[PDB]
Amino acid sequence: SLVIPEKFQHILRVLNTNIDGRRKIAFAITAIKGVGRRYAHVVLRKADIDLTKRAGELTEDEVERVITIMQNPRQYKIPDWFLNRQKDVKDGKYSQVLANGLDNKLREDLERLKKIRAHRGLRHFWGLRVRGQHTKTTGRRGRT
Amino acid sequence: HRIRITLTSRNVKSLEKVCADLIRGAKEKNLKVKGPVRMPTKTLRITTRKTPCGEGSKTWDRFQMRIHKRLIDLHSPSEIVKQITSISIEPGVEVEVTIA
Amino acid sequence: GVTVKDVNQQEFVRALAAFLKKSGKLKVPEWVDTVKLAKHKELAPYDENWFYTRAASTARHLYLRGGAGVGSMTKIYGGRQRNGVMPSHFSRGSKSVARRVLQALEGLKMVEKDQDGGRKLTPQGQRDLDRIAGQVAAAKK
Amino acid sequence: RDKLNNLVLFDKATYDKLCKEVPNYKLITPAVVSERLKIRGSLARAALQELLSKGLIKLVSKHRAQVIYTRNTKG
Amino acid sequence: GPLQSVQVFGRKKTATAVAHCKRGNGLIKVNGRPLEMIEPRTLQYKLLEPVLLLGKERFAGVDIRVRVKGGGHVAQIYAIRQSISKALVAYYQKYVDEASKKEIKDILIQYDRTLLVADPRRCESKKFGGPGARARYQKSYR
Amino acid sequence: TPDIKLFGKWSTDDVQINDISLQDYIAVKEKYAKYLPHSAGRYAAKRFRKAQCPIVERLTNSMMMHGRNNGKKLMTVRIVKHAFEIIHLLTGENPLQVLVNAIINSGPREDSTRIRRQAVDVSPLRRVNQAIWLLCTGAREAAFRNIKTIAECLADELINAAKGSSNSYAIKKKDELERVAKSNR
Amino acid sequence: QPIKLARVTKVLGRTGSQGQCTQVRVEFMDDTSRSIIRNVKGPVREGDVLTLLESEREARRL
Amino acid sequence: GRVRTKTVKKAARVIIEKYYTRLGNDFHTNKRVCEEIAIIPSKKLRNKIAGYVTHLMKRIQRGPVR
RNA sequence: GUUAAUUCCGAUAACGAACGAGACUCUGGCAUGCUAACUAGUUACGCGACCCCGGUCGGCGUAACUUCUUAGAGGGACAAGUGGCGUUCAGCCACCCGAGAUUGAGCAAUAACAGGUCUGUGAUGCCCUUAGAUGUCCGGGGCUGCACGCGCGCUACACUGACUGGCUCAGCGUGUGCCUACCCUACGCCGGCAGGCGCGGGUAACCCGUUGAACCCCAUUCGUGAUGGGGAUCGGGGAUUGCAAUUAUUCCCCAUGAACGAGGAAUUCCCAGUAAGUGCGGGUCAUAAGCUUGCGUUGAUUAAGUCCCUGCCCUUUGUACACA
Repeated sequence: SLVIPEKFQHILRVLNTNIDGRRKIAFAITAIKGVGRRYAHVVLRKADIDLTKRAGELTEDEVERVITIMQNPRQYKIPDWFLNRQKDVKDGKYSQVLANGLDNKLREDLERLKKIRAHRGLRHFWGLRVRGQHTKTTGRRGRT
Repeated sequence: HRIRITLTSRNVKSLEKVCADLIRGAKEKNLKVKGPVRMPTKTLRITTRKTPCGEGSKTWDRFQMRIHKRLIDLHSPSEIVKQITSISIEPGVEVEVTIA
Repeated sequence: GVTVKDVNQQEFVRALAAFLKKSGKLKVPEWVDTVKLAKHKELAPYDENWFYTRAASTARHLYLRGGAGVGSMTKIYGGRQRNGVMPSHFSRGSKSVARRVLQALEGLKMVEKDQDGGRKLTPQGQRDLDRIAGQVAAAKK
Repeated sequence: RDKLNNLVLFDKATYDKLCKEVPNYKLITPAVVSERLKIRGSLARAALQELLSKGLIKLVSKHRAQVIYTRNTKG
Repeated sequence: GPLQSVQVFGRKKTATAVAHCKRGNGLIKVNGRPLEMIEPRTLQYKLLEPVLLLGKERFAGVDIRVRVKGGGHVAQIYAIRQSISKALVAYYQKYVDEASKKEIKDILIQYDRTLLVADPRRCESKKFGGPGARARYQKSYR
Repeated sequence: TPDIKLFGKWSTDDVQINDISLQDYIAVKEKYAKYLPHSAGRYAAKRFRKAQCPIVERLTNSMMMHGRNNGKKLMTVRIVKHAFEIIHLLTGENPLQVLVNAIINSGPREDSTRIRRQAVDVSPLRRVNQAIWLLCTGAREAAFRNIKTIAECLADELINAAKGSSNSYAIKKKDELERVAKSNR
Repeated sequence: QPIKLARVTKVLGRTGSQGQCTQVRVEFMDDTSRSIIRNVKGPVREGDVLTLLESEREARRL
Repeated sequence: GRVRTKTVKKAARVIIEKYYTRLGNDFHTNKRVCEEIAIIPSKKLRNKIAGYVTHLMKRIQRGPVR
């Protein structure tokens, strides 16, 4: 309870990303890319998980119940609007992608934009503001 | 019989002189007169820059139109109303008479 | 006894939610556990039974004044939309989250639609409203 | 620069020296408890509710931003 | 019996609150709820100086109801502090002697003068060329 | 209670001012007792209307500084209210007296000024305001980026400034501002 | 050099470069006869007492 | 500065030398005495002239005026 | 001498005068005194709902009233009374009494800049083009472009706080268009939301609206961690207006989570509801506030002095300056 339980997990090596046991369960998932403060909270309610404990007390069998909701949201009826990748470019899959496929997914669409030679791709090539920002007064620090 | 007369005028004393004039005209015929209801005015705020160009210090206007409306209720048919309302009227006052 | 104006509204909201515990027939929507309560919110509430708490908080709003509609409930349950880098402005609440409460309050009879629209609280909804009001005033004495 | 490596859950020693010396201190608040015990403020706040139930500390003034606790009555 | 009804208005920066004295029992309520139960609860005893510094026995024969609108929170509490102190002043002036009314007034005179004479402080107009009524924008040289 | 008032629970009476120079510029007794450290205002209108304002209100009004806290007397009254039990549950005496003892021991006698600086004695009103001011900003800095809350920080220094153990921030600048004045005099 | 108390008996005028100090003719509550001149910062009325560290330093009259 | 201008002062000089019996001492009576016997376009000047008259009253019973 | 004042007193080869200041217009504030209100409310009667004779209800219809709503006529404040200073004149300070014993803004003199505006004009002298036009109109782009510097601004650097719930309060206003094809919104459904669909009200004290604003108050989580601070950059998806959004027009959801640990030289504004915090109206708007213009909430520290600096107004003085 208030004293330390048995079976300590300090770092949870989950999908080759460290998860601290010092933080709460509701926000230690956020260190994984592809899940933030919002998408981690709904997962604690898809499965019957109490969020009032720490990330060093929860048991090893049901943390497998947590991570199967990461890459497979639809069979646990997670709606499509929580997903970082809705209507994927190749296979059109409504899915959530977590910190390892996430940056794999990140480097097709950049040279997919480069090979089409679109304006959105070109601004990434010279590293300029693609969303339509003013570069006359801002954007100085990384560019010398 | 329940006739509404609307008294709108830009000048304060042009509206005030006619709002009491209809009281004097109607009390001679000695019928049921309601008092003039003073309802809150509308003022027209316009703030523009004084300089025709954009050069110089930033100064702003305060252009205003206060408009006043007075409502007086009469319990009479329209024969009495059509006689008095044509006497002593001035163009600063816009008069609207509603039979209903 | 006393009405709800003699009862503090801070602990009144879960006292009527406790009345909603013993009923347990509010036919709550499926998306209670996974929705964001407004566009100016960013995360989900910490309290799980927020639907049973807001519906209890909706009933005490309808007792003070009637004729309230969907837009009126979004206005009171709105708040500051912290726009981040932009200045913060007031924003309205979510529409369906208040639409389901008034639909939950008409499922089990606590509200009826007043003339010219709106939602007003039924006399029997006021009748048991005084019983939970008297149980708190007797508790504090 | 100075990183506060605070303690997340009570050791056997810390839970032992919470049951004895804390009911000797005249001022118990979760702000100083997390500072003095070298623990988190979540652990400091969670440590003070059961002492209220155990009858070792007394609440005199509670608030959303600050809660204050003292010793038991001297008599 | 006779209708000993006294209606006394209270004004503030924007909040206006009107008390309603009558010959009745010793209960005080504003907008249908008593003086004890008003959020913000930081200022509870500010509603009590008319009660504490004059006594509950002075309010035994008078019941008051206050209708409050306008302004903000602290304007409304400061409205209903001074609206209800003037309410008891006018009740004991019209129906009984002011010898009793002057000896409750001088208690309120020596404590705080806002209870009877309202503060004529109001927000003055904002002028052009500045974000506030007095402050101006940052003047840039060169 | 038309005869006596209680500041929440604290006594109107038995608060003593040690130094006789500041007894006219500390408003705590027999005319300036109020239930709250909040009032209507108007004491900033005249030059010398400032002296008769209650010192608990003056410390409250000097507290909501540094930007985001400006115009927040409703919450600084909450800070002041909780801070008095911390005094009563650390030392055990009247917090009004401990606040009074902190004003005298944090107020410099002489101070230097540009007229090569010449040391001139401060006003008894000037000694009150600077003593209030030095113990307030220290609570602002101690509560900044620290687990210890603002309510504790107010009660820490004025307890320390009452005894003058050179650990409050107000004591050190009071020593330094007179040490500088002691040099070039 | 004991701590002494000095009671203001009449004010003279504003002194200093910015008018930041008030030159005050000041009397002593320890003895009525002996009394000196000192410049005082801050707003000072009639009927208040000062706390001079030493009574041997006297301000000149401008 | 509450210094009376020449328009207020010169208007108050003619009233005293013409209406010595009509003028009183207190402010409010000769305020109304000067209301009928002077065409003053505004109430503010009516108080200012009568107020300056009252200040000249205290000079009259204490001796002559230049 | 006095004043905010060439404001007066008083002297006087100056006198009589004129503009300006003052005066004057609007607003604020005090009058249970006057007029009036069924597009504003209050008080009583009679019910209805609930609780144990009484209490509450923006629940319902009646008679009196303007205390709360409104705007009209008057009044009120004048250094008026007192104690002092002062030629005892001009006037000044303090006090009683009193809502005020200095509210704020408008207007504003002679002369001058070669200040800015010809891109506001069917204001225009003169110069230029005028049919392959420097004239009209259409398609696209751009004015936003980015090694850098500067100016006005918004958001943070957190625990006085971030988050999640509950509680509880405003006033300025505005709203269906001559051309004009385009209004503000109640209420009832669909969708998490952006938003989509139906019916009505309001040309406006009627409907929005009793403008259920932030702020504030109460109760959890976080625990000094670049942390649930912070939201820059950026990916994917969904909606509105428009003929058309890519150089992301905007809005909504998920995700990415940088600098920034209170800011050097130097510099800006302000003393009373003032600063500062915080939200709401209007402008530009088909789509639209980081700006600006007003309104409203919370609401102070300091000072009632000075020419030290920056400057301004008189008098004397000196000048080899007079585009000074």
